[PDB]
Amino acid sequence: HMNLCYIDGKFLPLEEAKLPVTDLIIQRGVGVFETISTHSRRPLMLTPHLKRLEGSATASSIVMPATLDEMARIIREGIKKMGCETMVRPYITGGDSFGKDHLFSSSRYFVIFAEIRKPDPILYEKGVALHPINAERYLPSTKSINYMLSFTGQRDSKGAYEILYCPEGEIVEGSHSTFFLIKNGHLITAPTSRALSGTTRQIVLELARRGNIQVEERCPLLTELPEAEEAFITGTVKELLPVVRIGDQIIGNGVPGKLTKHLHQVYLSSIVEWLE
Amino acid sequence: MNLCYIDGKFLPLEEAKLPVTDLIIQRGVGVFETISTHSRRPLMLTPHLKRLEGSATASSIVMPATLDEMARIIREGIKKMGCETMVRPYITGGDSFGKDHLFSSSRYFVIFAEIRKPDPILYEKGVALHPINAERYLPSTKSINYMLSFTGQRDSKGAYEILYCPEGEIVEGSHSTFFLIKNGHLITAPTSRALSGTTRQIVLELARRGNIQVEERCPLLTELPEAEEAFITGTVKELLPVVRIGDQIIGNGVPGKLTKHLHQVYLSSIVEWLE
Ligand SMILES: Cc1ncc(COP(=O)(O)O)c(/C=N/OCCC(=O)O)c1O
Ligand SMILES: Cc1ncc(COP(=O)(O)O)c(/C=N/OCCC(=O)O)c1O
Repeated sequence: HMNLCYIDGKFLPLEEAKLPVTDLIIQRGVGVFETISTHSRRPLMLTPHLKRLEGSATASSIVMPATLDEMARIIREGIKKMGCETMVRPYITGGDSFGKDHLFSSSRYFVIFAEIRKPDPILYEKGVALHPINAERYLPSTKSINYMLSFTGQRDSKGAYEILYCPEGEIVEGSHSTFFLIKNGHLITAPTSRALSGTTRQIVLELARRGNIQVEERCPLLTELPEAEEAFITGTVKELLPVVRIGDQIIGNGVPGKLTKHLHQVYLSSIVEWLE
Repeated sequence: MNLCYIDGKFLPLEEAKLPVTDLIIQRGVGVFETISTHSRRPLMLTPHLKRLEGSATASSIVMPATLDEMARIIREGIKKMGCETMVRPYITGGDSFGKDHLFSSSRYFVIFAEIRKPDPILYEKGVALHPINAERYLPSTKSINYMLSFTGQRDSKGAYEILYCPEGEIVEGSHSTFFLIKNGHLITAPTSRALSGTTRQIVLELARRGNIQVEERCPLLTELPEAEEAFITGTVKELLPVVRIGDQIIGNGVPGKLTKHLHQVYLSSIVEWLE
């Protein structure tokens, strides 16, 4: 498919869109972004995503270069020009300078629209492996562009789907995901003081309330995994994706569990409520 | 006026652009070095290009050019600039992370700017650092991620630079190696915890020649009351006295004799490492 980039008021072919090297997103990694996905060409949790983008910008001392309503209009228009199920990434850059006022005042912005690349049906059927590392994301409420550790943390990884941030053996979150453990039919997930306040996570907590599943907002430990029945990771593209192995440790029987499959079926049935 | 070498041409900096497909933009996958000139000659060029390769290799990035071609481009840009120059070669991840867990289509570019040395008055009176409870991830790699060097200054008094003090252990500055001076010894974080700076390496060599003991450990924020001096190093700032860290005044609160001594020896001895 011909992916798009919105930049300087125009929807360009992605492959032609360029950014000035003066921009401190290139020189110094000053940028924030979100990933927004479509179900039936409708963006899922667009407002909650645009609010998290602004909070990422504000937390990084970046003055918003457009209103949330303008970002929303561009996202909607580009989904329509794609004509397909879309992964949408709005990026807010630092721009050319950090002022004497300790603010990035000349921020740039662009929005990448790509055809959605959902996990293959077979990864929902068999589930995935995660590679644990002794590291965490600094300022976890802020989605910056720095995903260097999502990559370098692989390579001694054994074909793992994603890395899992396990600082001092405390499971916090995946490189692109909320992590859920299931122990004696309870959901266990890191509190928002340690993990990004995921849109999927918030929808999962609501489905747990509707289903009468207790949720403990604490960090599961790597040393608890032998006693777990199931595990899964969440995000707007991956939905609920079973996790059957973490490092060398198989999760219960090593195929997706009943409560993971149940919650994924409820998530898909219920999703219309959070589409815009 | 500033130049960027990109795609085989020296462009004015303000005209150079990079495709947004490049993972330096989307995912922070990039490494760089800062090289400075004394007398129109690059300082520690080969050691800098070796550290750039080491940063690339550590980030699973395949070099898009030989060190000899990078050296030739750096020299040519210095000649066009016609002033003392700060040179920054950038290695990007490019468009893809392959099946092979490697960035194989890396781009590169080289920014040439007039050197912006700290004003004489900052060496005379020395500077303040703002300590924060955090450090740089993968510290031996010089990645493009400096986001914490900016966000940390919001509540900073007008301190010159932030200082990474995770759990009260002093590691390094946002743009500098940190040195503490206690009972006439140099104390600086080991290279498992701080960038292997070219200025750091030159200072350790001057310390060996001067018979000054070096302890390669993290100094603690507690210990600053008993310290005599402190200073930060980098290829542009050279040796810059540090007279205050947060609420703690250092020794006499004015630049110390061993800091001024090492700065004079650094400037006298620099000719050895010019290329
Ligand atoms: C560090 C981190 N944690 C958690 C999440 C999950 O947050 P939501 O998606 O639930 O809002 C993300 C999102 N990545 O976005 C990638 C989406 C995906 O690829 O599945 C993330 O980057
Ligand atoms: C985070 C950090 N630590 C330490 C260093 C010190 O390394 P060298 O420079 O001695 O190789 C630097 C380099 N910037 O150098 C910037 C030039 C300056 O402003 O001093 C750096 O960015």
